[PDB]
Amino acid sequence: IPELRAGLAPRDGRAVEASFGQSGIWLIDQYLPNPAAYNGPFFVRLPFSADPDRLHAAVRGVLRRQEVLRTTYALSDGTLRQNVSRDDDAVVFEVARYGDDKELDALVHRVANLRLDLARGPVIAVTCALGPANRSAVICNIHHIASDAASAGVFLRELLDAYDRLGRGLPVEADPLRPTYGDFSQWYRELMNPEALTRSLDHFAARLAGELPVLDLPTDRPRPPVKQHRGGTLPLHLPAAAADDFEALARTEGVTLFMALVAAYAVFLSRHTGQRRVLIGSPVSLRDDPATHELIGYFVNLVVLQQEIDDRMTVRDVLRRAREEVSEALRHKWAPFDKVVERLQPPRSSGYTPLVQTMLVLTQGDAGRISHDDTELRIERGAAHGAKYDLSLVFERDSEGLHGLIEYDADLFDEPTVRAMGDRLRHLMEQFARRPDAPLHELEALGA
Ligand SMILES: [K+]
Ligand SMILES: [K+]
Ligand code: NA
Ligand code: NA
Ligand code: NA
Ligand code: NA
Ligand code: NA
Ligand code: NA
Ligand code: NA
Repeated sequence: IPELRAGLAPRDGRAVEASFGQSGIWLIDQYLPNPAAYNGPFFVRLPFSADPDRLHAAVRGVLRRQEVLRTTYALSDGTLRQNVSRDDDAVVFEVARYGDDKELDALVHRVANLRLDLARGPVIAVTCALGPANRSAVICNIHHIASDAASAGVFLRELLDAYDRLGRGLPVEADPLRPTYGDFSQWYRELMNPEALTRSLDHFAARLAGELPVLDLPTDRPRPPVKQHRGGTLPLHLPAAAADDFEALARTEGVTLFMALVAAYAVFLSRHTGQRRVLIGSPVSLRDDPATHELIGYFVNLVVLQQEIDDRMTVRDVLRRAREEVSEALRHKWAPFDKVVERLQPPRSSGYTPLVQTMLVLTQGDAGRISHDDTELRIERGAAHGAKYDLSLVFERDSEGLHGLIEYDADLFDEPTVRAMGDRLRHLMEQFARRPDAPLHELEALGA
């Protein structure tokens, strides 16, 4: 994997082709809601009362430092291009007030429900929310084509740095030595040369050959002819003790926390659906190179994980099988998801996604929190989304430990059905940590 370098893309004004990820997203763009919440609009509670004029000036400084925020998109001769403008004020901005969490969440909903224009911009919105004494919040929506979950922490770190510099009368300008998203886009095209691309597409095409299962969860409603894009969320409420034993389980069995979550979720899906084979999508970060860690952009590729489950496997068996599947997938993680779909030529339907109908995410680092000025600031996500998937399981591990959230499609589910699912999943995860040797058929269902 070659290092990413600044200037790989022409610095002479010519528009770089959109990245593989961006191309996939632009082709989907209707005026639909954000497809998921975990990578969508976000806010941060600040322990001071931000000055609005200086905060707006700080935002302009972030636009100057983050070229993807100044990028719009257009087809030119059959190629989707990244057109970069010099307008550092291309942001949907407002100053508003809140006196309690309800009023703050109302401001969050207004930002979160914006439908930003990829051809004309802006591709970012920021609200400076002024709260009760010494409290304020920054609310932000960066279009999916221009961001990923980690971009939220990158944005806030850059914003707060700029706010502080401006306060001190210091300049806030682009770092010419940092690579751009345009540089990354060209680097990725060079990495996916014809041989390398064919090799990774060949891998998934073999792994995922034949008649793939379509997730068959019990639902409260049949899938409707007209999808309404109405996403819900519900906390998993995984006890802190079990969450800690689950992390210990992963460590002692020699798998990553993500591998163990994949395994537990696959057993949950297999039980609920009745299906032996289950497919789980996961958005894998492409920020391997430290040169990408301070950039806003779409540095993710969706991979498909296939698991087979039966009730004579042990907890340990399914952890080890998750380890093998995840290990092999991550080796081939640069093969763009939409090209995998194209190779597999799935039978696609309106409403249900290609290849995968559910996802599992583990939120880490800049997607969940930052430190600024020796203060830990949590990145909080809005709850509105378009329910691209039937269900998404979004996990995060903080100091109190690991916690989870279920993003779900309200076209299919009433909330008490999702609460029941979440109860069964957390129960399974607690059993995993207690009985790693047990055959799955000995892990009794909740309420037996
Ligand atoms: K519709
Ligand atoms: K980062
Ligand atoms: Na916060
Ligand atoms: Na707002
Ligand atoms: Na609720
Ligand atoms: Na079923
Ligand atoms: Na990322
Ligand atoms: Na078997
Ligand atoms: Na893609």
